[PDB]
Amino acid sequence: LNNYLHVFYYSWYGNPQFDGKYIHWNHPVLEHWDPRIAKNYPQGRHNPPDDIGSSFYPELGSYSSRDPSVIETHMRQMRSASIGVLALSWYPPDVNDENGEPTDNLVPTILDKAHKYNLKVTFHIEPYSNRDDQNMYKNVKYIIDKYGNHPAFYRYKTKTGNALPMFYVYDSYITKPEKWANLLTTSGSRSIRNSPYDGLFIALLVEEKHKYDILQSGFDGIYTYFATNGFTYGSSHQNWASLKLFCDKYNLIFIPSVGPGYIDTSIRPWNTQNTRNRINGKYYEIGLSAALQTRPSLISITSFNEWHEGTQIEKAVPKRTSNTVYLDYRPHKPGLYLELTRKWSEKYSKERATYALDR
Ligand SMILES: OC[C@H]1CNC[C@@H](O[C@H]2O[C@H](CO)[C@@H](O)[C@H](O)[C@H]2O)[C@@H]1O
Ligand SMILES: [Mg+2]
Repeated sequence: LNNYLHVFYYSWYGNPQFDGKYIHWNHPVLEHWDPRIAKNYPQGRHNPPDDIGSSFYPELGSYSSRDPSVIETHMRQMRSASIGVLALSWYPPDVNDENGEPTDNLVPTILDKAHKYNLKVTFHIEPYSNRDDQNMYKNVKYIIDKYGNHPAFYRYKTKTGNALPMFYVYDSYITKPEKWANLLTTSGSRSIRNSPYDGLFIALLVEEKHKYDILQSGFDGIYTYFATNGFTYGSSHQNWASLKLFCDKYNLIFIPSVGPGYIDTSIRPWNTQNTRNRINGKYYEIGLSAALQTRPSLISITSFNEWHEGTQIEKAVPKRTSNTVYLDYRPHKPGLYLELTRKWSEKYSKERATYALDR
């Protein structure tokens, strides 16, 4: 199991039988800012199980994230990909993404099932409304108190024998560096540094200039998230050498995010510019190759199951309806991306075993 390979995991899917209603599979078509443009594209909620908010179709169907057999299947697939860690998309209790329901209540179950398969769970902190240094303090404290003692709780284990929680902070750049500094510099007014609630906070870098904001904020690392090559400075693998150099100079953990492709036009039908064909696995292999070449401390995978954005490595199957041919992994198997991940994970694990100064 590669504990240096993390995958972004989503637990926001629901269906009538486990949740009382569809959740996320019935995603609305997101309106283009200009309504003159939006009126020429599809509108309304998708109607599962045959019409879902994805360009692909899952082997598990329009599944529920709180179905314990669904959680087991996922853990199996990640383990067989030899991914050691899932970075769980997280909103505070009673809070949710704008298209979903609360998910914190499911964390205990996900941890238990992760333990069953010797996987670890870290936290991908989403941009909840009014998120700032003060409530981040409370949420970090909450996460660590509530889940820190579970044996599947992820800690980056340094060779010195210390073990640090990790937090990926999505759209971290929305909050000012001076506000982050309160929480993440040693002498910040509400510093968690050197406290029992200390950890490794990874910031999202979009634009090159965010490098400098990230330093000022006191983050421990950077990740790039987006699966589309060319969409941002960070998501363009041609810039990963430079980010790596920068991170080395400033003692930051560089965590490139690699995806198998991208397509979100079932919910953002205006966003065809960012669509990337999977090329039967070659897009993913180029991404993985590009990441390995930088010799990174960790690699993140976008994503296990972000089905809306077509970045999932979860098993997908052919499906055709009266008006739709879903994308799929033909001519390969539903497990193609799991198998390609296992291949490159083993490469990474071997090569990473020769990075160390002590050899
Ligand atoms: O986890 C970080 C990031 C990944 N991309 C999707 C982001 O959520 C947003 O978009 C999805 C659809 O792709 C919506 O369902 C969510 O409501 C929205 O917040 C997510 O934050
Ligand atoms: Mg060091």
